[PDB]
Amino acid sequence: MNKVWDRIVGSDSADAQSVLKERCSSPKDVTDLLHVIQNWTSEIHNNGEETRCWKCVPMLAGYVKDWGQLEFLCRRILLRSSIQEIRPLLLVTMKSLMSNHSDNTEQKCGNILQQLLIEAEEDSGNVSLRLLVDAMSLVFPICLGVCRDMFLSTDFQDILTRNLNSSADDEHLVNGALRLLAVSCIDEAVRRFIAEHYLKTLQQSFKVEKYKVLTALVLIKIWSKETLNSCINLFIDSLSNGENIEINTEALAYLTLKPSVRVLLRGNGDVCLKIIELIKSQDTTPTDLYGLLIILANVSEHPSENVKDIEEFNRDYIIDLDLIGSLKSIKLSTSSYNQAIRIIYNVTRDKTQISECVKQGAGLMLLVFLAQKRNLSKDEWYLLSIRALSKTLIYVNPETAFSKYSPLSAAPFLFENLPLPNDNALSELQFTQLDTYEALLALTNLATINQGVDLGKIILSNAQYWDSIENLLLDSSVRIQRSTLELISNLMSNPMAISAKFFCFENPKSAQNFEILVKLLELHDIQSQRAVAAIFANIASTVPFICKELSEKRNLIETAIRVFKTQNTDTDLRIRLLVLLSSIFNANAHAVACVKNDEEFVKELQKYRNQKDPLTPELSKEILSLINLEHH
Amino acid sequence: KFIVSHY
Repeated sequence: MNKVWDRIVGSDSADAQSVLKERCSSPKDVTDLLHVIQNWTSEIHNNGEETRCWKCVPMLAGYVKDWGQLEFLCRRILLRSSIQEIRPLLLVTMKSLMSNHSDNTEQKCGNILQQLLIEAEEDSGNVSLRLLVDAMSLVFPICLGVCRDMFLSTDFQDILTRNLNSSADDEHLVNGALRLLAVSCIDEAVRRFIAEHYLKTLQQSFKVEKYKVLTALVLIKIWSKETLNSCINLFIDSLSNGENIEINTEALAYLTLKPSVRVLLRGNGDVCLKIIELIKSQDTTPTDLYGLLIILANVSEHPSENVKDIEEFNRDYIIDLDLIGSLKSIKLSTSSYNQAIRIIYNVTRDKTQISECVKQGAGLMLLVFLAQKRNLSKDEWYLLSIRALSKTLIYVNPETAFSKYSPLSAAPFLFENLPLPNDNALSELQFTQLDTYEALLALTNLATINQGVDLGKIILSNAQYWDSIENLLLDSSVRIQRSTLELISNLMSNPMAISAKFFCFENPKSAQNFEILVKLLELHDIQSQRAVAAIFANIASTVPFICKELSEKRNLIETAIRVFKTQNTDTDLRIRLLVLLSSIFNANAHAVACVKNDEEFVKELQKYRNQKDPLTPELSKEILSLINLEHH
Repeated sequence: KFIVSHY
């Protein structure tokens, strides 16, 4: 009908998709409505009504299959190409006519472009020519055949180049044509012509301030180094001013993939202040914010350009200007959140800045990102977040890292970077050996909270967590084996968590674990040995029942003494063995009677009854007095 | 008693 149409374009208070119900009868709608559109679109209406028209037309256009019923739309669309407000709506409407009638819609377009060209030639003014280039730049990426043929025709080149020579002072003509050149670069044949016949024109138009941005855009796409450097320098300079934000942001995001661009950008202090200000500003578009975050993450990234310069930038422009702390109170989409995590990761590559990151709330941002993706996408971004989290939990006190929130909610993610029982394995996260090492360092720090009770409760709630730790007891990597033993030694400060895994001698699996642990006392890695000794010393000096059983284990006692005879020069290892041995010897006089005639053991104890080490003389005396007990 | 910490 015709009143349905007035409702669709009358006011924004209408839902065109809802009106479809009024467009029930296929024909009436497939006909009258189309006829009403043909008669209505024969004039140009206000941008409000035009917006609603080209928001509804695509729907009906997609459904119709008869071409003779949608053929008029090509002229209607192409004749509105100079109306900048509806250009994206016109493109969608033309794309709607691509699914069907593709061949007939391109041929109708060419016949109109050819007619438009003749009108431009006969027009003493510039408006017909602007309309032709605007029609071409609108429909170029979907009608390449007829658009390439028009652009490359001598009749079109002739009128274009001549009007760029005579009317250089017409910014709407020049900037319309610069957009056509840039859009048309999607075709290789067109790019070659522009890179072979427009370099001079572009050199002149680069001298005019209001043509610079679009000229540099064309020059970027026509690049088959001062040609590039002058173009980039324009993008940086224009962006620091605050103008043409969408174009410079999209251009600089792709350009900052090259190190030389990053160095140039990092050296321009004016644009770095502007990028941080724009990100913090509540006025900038989400599309611009995403690009601004992409540039910053690209420029803040550590290489695998100088590191100290990148580190100096991250401190002076991201950390100094509180970029991270403001990201907490800004609306971020998933893709911008991905770059924010990427920026946090980049800054944490310098451990001196980790404390500032945590103060600015980076920990909570990693945690919330990980929780939101936990059941959604364990992708490369999910892994990157854990990497940043591991490095954070290594260098800062855990209790101060998550806004007074328990740092143990991080535990599950760290466990994800630890190899699972081979029986299962196959983890989306492609964590490396270094990731496992770093997660284990972080878990060891989490194990320091409340004598390990809190992390122990998490390990006890999921047998998969303990299996993962046990699987690394004999890892081929020294640093992973060392960090695993350290983790266990902290968890042995309270027997609730994992003491049964090693000291339940009635369980064969646990008893075999104990025998393995005993043998690990003679590992070649001193850090590992200290931790193994700490495991034993911790529970022996804390649980009398376990201490009593340990005091009856001949292989533990002989191994500890053997290690003591040969490595007592290492302070930490010595103290830990002395605590273990005095605990054992105080519980078992018959163990003492075994060693009462060990000459080398006694003399090594006597030398230490004489640094910040008060436990060594005290425990040596106590053990020697117990041996004296067995003699007098 | 014996604690390993990296921070």
